[PDB]
Amino acid sequence: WTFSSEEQLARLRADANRKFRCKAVANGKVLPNDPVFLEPHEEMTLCKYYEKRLLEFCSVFKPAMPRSVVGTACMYFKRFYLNNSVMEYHPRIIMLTCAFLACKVDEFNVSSPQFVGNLRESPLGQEKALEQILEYELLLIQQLNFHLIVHNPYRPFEGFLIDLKTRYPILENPEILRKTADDFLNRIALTDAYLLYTPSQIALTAILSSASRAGITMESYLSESLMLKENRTCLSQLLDIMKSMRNLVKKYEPPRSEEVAVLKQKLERCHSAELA
Amino acid sequence: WTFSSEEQLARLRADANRKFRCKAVANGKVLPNDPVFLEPHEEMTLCKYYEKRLLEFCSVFKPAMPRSVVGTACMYFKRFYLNNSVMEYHPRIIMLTCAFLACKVDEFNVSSPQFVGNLRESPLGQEKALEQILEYELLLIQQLNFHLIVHNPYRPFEGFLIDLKTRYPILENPEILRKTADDFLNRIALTDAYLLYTPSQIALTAILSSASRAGITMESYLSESLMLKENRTCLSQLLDIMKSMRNLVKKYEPPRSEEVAVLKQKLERCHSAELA
Repeated sequence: WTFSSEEQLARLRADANRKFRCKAVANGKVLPNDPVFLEPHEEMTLCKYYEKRLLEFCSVFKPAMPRSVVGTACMYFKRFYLNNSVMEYHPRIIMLTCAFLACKVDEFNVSSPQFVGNLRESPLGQEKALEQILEYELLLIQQLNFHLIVHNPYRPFEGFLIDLKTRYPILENPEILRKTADDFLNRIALTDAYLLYTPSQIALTAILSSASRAGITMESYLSESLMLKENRTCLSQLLDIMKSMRNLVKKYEPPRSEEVAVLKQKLERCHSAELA
Repeated sequence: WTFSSEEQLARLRADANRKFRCKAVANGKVLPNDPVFLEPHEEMTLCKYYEKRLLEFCSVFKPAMPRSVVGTACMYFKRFYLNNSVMEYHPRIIMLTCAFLACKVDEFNVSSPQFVGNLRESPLGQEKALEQILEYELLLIQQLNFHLIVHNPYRPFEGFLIDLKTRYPILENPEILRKTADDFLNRIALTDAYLLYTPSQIALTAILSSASRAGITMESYLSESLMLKENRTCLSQLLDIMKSMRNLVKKYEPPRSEEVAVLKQKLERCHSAELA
């Protein structure tokens, strides 16, 4: 859900990285800040990586998985790691748990044995994964403070596509708009916008910034609108926000091909230094 | 947790039995109240049965399972069925789920594979049970309204045993008191007292009513006390409550040996009439 700033989210993850290190040295298990630990910065990379990995999983998922489920799963994952160190709870498990919790809260009819079946491994490997999800379900639920309700952009998105193709029937061919805006939603999802802005003023930013990329512009759409342009009363707020967001996607640096393998390597060193 | 009355708990389970029947005829799936359905009365029997069955499971559990866990598991189970029909969610699964949720919220270090291992069946049968628990965990959590914190009598019990053997050192041999009071706690647990009275004024009722059964009586214990006698300010309330409770255990009729097999038989007829 929407927080105040990006620094507020940076301090949160900091407190989570810190808190684990202290309670790591809290059994003389590790040299007071020895090379085993990851920096908050090294945590985010791994998470960016695992969310990317979450999206892939969700895309090949059979039976076809709804946009909202995937979107819900991403939020659980992001919000968990705002207060938990990846050195404590592994993201491969927590992402998978996030997906399962999501299929469940969303009432997306899928059975755990059908869920786990999308994993690329042996029948026992799949079952093991299932057991691990069981292990972490209450925890994830607890870490999200029992608030499992998540509102996605998908709904508002379809709202604006209806509105636009209606006010502008030349754009009755906005089924070209859709794909490009989709491409932009997926990119923005990977950022902290989910935790920082409304899914409405997020979906708006997808339609508009896509149409525009495709040359078109409706000089009076925002003069008009769909549910208060489904965003900030003052047009200005709306405008700098779509700017901010377009910025967020612009500064986004994807998980490093190599850093990830080293970080994955460090991550296990914590999962072997025996709780350190 | 403590409700107002026993009729309030009877109406709740009624609304749960009713609500399922209506939404059962709600697809012409069944003759508007045909012989398939169970009566609230037939629901309670099955639940009494399954809780008895829960206790057994919990008793042979390895590694040894704490008093509180078992007690917690019983509450989840009772409170779930205050708003859910056994025709909708089977008690064999929900009781097992209740136990697992309990080991988890109580931080009783047991792994699902260790948990499920106490089941008397094949490795795949055990795994299946594990999958089923996964299926129902969020639901149980949702049905308890996210309130998983449960206070047991065990703590207050040990409080009064400390108090009594202290004020009366002839009763420094109350480790005879313990067993008989334990016998009485287990009996009272099987009733709705858990949902109707404080675990303190429940534990008190165990000590006192046991000591008394063993002839002894401290004519001034309640004149004195352990944490406000850990119960009602007015001694009277305290006294009729211990009466009420001693009554609850007195009118308790255990699940019928034969009715259970027929009811179990009916229960599956609902689990085959395809949601009816």
